[PDB]
Amino acid sequence: MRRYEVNIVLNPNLDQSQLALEKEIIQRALENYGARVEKVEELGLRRLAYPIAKDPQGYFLWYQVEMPEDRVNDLARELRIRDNVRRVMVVKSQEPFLANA
Amino acid sequence: PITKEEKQKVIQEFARFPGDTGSTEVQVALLTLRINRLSEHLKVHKKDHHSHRGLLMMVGQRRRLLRYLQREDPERYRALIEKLGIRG
Amino acid sequence: PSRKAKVKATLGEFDLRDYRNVEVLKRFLSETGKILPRRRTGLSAKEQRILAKTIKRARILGLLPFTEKLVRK
Amino acid sequence: KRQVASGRAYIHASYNNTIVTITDPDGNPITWSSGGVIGYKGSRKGTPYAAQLAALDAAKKAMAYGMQSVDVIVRGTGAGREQAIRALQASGLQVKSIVDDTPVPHNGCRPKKKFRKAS
RNA sequence: GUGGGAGAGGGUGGUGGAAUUCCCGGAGUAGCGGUGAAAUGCGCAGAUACCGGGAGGAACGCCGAUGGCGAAGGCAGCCACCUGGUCCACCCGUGACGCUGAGGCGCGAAAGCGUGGGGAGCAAACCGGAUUAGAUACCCGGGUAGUCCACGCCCUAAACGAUGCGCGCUAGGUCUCUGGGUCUCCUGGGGGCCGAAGCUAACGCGUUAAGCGCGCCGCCUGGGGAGUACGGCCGCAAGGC
Ligand SMILES: [K+]
Ligand SMILES: [K+]
Ligand SMILES: [K+]
Ligand SMILES: [Mg+2]
Ligand SMILES: [Mg+2]
Ligand SMILES: [Mg+2]
Ligand SMILES: [Mg+2]
Ligand SMILES: [Mg+2]
Ligand SMILES: [Mg+2]
Ligand SMILES: [Mg+2]
Ligand SMILES: [Mg+2]
Ligand SMILES: [Mg+2]
Ligand SMILES: [Mg+2]
Ligand SMILES: [Mg+2]
Ligand SMILES: [Mg+2]
Ligand SMILES: [Mg+2]
Ligand SMILES: [Mg+2]
Ligand SMILES: [Mg+2]
Ligand SMILES: [Mg+2]
Ligand SMILES: [Mg+2]
Ligand SMILES: [Mg+2]
Ligand SMILES: [Mg+2]
Ligand SMILES: [Mg+2]
Ligand SMILES: [Mg+2]
Ligand SMILES: [Mg+2]
Ligand SMILES: [Mg+2]
Ligand SMILES: [Mg+2]
Ligand SMILES: [Mg+2]
Ligand SMILES: [Mg+2]
Ligand SMILES: [Mg+2]
Ligand SMILES: [Mg+2]
Ligand SMILES: [Mg+2]
Ligand SMILES: [Mg+2]
Ligand SMILES: [Mg+2]
Ligand SMILES: [Mg+2]
Ligand SMILES: [Mg+2]
Ligand SMILES: [Mg+2]
Ligand SMILES: [Mg+2]
Ligand SMILES: [Mg+2]
Ligand SMILES: [Mg+2]
Ligand SMILES: [Mg+2]
Ligand SMILES: [Mg+2]
Ligand SMILES: [Mg+2]
Ligand SMILES: [Mg+2]
Ligand SMILES: [Mg+2]
Ligand SMILES: [Mg+2]
Ligand SMILES: [Mg+2]
Ligand SMILES: [Mg+2]
Ligand SMILES: [Mg+2]
Ligand SMILES: [Mg+2]
Repeated sequence: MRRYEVNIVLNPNLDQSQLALEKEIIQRALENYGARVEKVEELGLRRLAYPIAKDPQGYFLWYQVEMPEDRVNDLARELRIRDNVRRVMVVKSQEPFLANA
Repeated sequence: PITKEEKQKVIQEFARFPGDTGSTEVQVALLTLRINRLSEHLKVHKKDHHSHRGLLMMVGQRRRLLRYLQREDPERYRALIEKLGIRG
Repeated sequence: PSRKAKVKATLGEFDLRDYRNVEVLKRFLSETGKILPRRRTGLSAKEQRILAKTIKRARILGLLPFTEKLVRK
Repeated sequence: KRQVASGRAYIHASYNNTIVTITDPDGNPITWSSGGVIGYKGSRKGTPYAAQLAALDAAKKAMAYGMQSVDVIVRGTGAGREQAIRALQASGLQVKSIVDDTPVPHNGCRPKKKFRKAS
């Protein structure tokens, strides 16, 4: 049971129904791997620094969760099946390292 | 890995007395736990030799501590081996 | 000798491990998408080491560029 | 005969030749030139003067299509890059922006023995 | 033991962008390439240069360093998992449990071998073009094994600090990595430079000793013959000891 952070960049051209469906599949996959969510920050469409999937923008989602380690990788795979989901990055949570303090 | 609760469990299980954290029995029990963990890790990932070296070193340390116990008090030596099931 | 300004001294309180803060990591890149050296950023060894990996994460996420183009040559 | 009136200008400058390709704002070429399109045949193409002649010839060919402003793009380190730049700059063609876009790898492929002692 | 720390230490899976090549399309025309100069080569079956899309293999630009890790070989995109070593603080526990190490066992760059796969770039051999008195070369155009992966062999090296391991003792200054602390600085571990005493044939070494000592292992005894012969052991072979 470790604490992780999930960054999900998906198709910004999705309507509200398709976005709701993708987020529903994300929530269902999180439940299926026992990933207890602590908070969420939906940033939404933002301008990329380089085209991803031939699109200059991307819809960003971020979830701080806690889950068993053994299946973390096995979860990321499940999140890459959806074609609308184009970037999935999971990172072990770390305490902030402040500079110029 | 090897969390703190398992470490304290084996320490309290092999402590010669309440408060003992560094007797020969405790050291050998902890080395045995680490050795079994590393052997389970080395069944898979058999191409990992740098950890194989650490396994060799842990085994050598455990053998030297068991040799010391054998020399000093063979009764606790036999008791330790009976509790942990070592030497085959 | 890079006597213009240091990126750290031209900045305030910020997290070095936040890979999502794009507007602050943009300052640590050159005119190209390259990562600035120590003489330009004014960071310490450990600080620069953390900044490198956080910038690489921000690049993979699509927030920072891997490489840009030079203008006014 | 398209009357583009504004486009891009790519300059490929190597140590052996300099070649200029004038394109539309989408990159599709219109005309072009090089040291070989001028009378120069051998090593004389890797000359800054040859690059100047190539740039001026490509510019005059683009004049037939009635082009006035260009965006210059430089690729490659070779003698004659700056000479082609200065040739296009004062040629009737308004140079809007000069950009170096030389393709540098991230240490992907192994060079020939000529370019070794590096990666 | 407890609590902290840094790291390209290792293994497995996944994943990102730049570039090379190739394929498709667009656009476009007479050469590109290459060299001291050239030629082979490729190009009217449309190349080079440009834009877009796709495939594949390999290596990770900046960060990056005189830096870090490892016993050595060696390790450099990113993420996760598994895992080794190590350092510091507390002064908590065991109570000499230590050092070294003939054999043995295991690891061991590259090249090389076997089976299967892969094959973009590079490239022994080889096919050509040049050069040259000749050119079985350097230079140029191609190009196979190989380089890559899995598994199994092979045991070599300028495997280098040309300096075996451990412990103690013997001025300092300066730069740096990493902790701790009353955080001008002190203290501990590691990486460099200059230097006290001393050592050295000298160059140089000098708290990271090549100084002063102690313990244990390895090795040397003029050069060629020769790391050859014979014998043995190991190896599929090349061959190694
Ligand atoms: K080093
Ligand atoms: K073959
Ligand atoms: K400090
Ligand atoms: Mg997908
Ligand atoms: Mg030429
Ligand atoms: Mg590592
Ligand atoms: Mg074509
Ligand atoms: Mg060719
Ligand atoms: Mg060819
Ligand atoms: Mg021909
Ligand atoms: Mg024709
Ligand atoms: Mg091409
Ligand atoms: Mg293309
Ligand atoms: Mg292929
Ligand atoms: Mg560098
Ligand atoms: Mg080290
Ligand atoms: Mg080395
Ligand atoms: Mg005490
Ligand atoms: Mg006592
Ligand atoms: Mg030893
Ligand atoms: Mg031995
Ligand atoms: Mg080997
Ligand atoms: Mg090999
Ligand atoms: Mg082979
Ligand atoms: Mg084969
Ligand atoms: Mg080749
Ligand atoms: Mg060749
Ligand atoms: Mg030849
Ligand atoms: Mg001669
Ligand atoms: Mg002749
Ligand atoms: Mg081929
Ligand atoms: Mg063969
Ligand atoms: Mg050396
Ligand atoms: Mg040596
Ligand atoms: Mg000698
Ligand atoms: Mg030494
Ligand atoms: Mg020191
Ligand atoms: Mg000195
Ligand atoms: Mg003296
Ligand atoms: Mg002297
Ligand atoms: Mg010493
Ligand atoms: Mg002799
Ligand atoms: Mg003799
Ligand atoms: Mg000899
Ligand atoms: Mg030999
Ligand atoms: Mg021999
Ligand atoms: Mg023999
Ligand atoms: Mg035999
Ligand atoms: Mg032979
Ligand atoms: Mg032979």
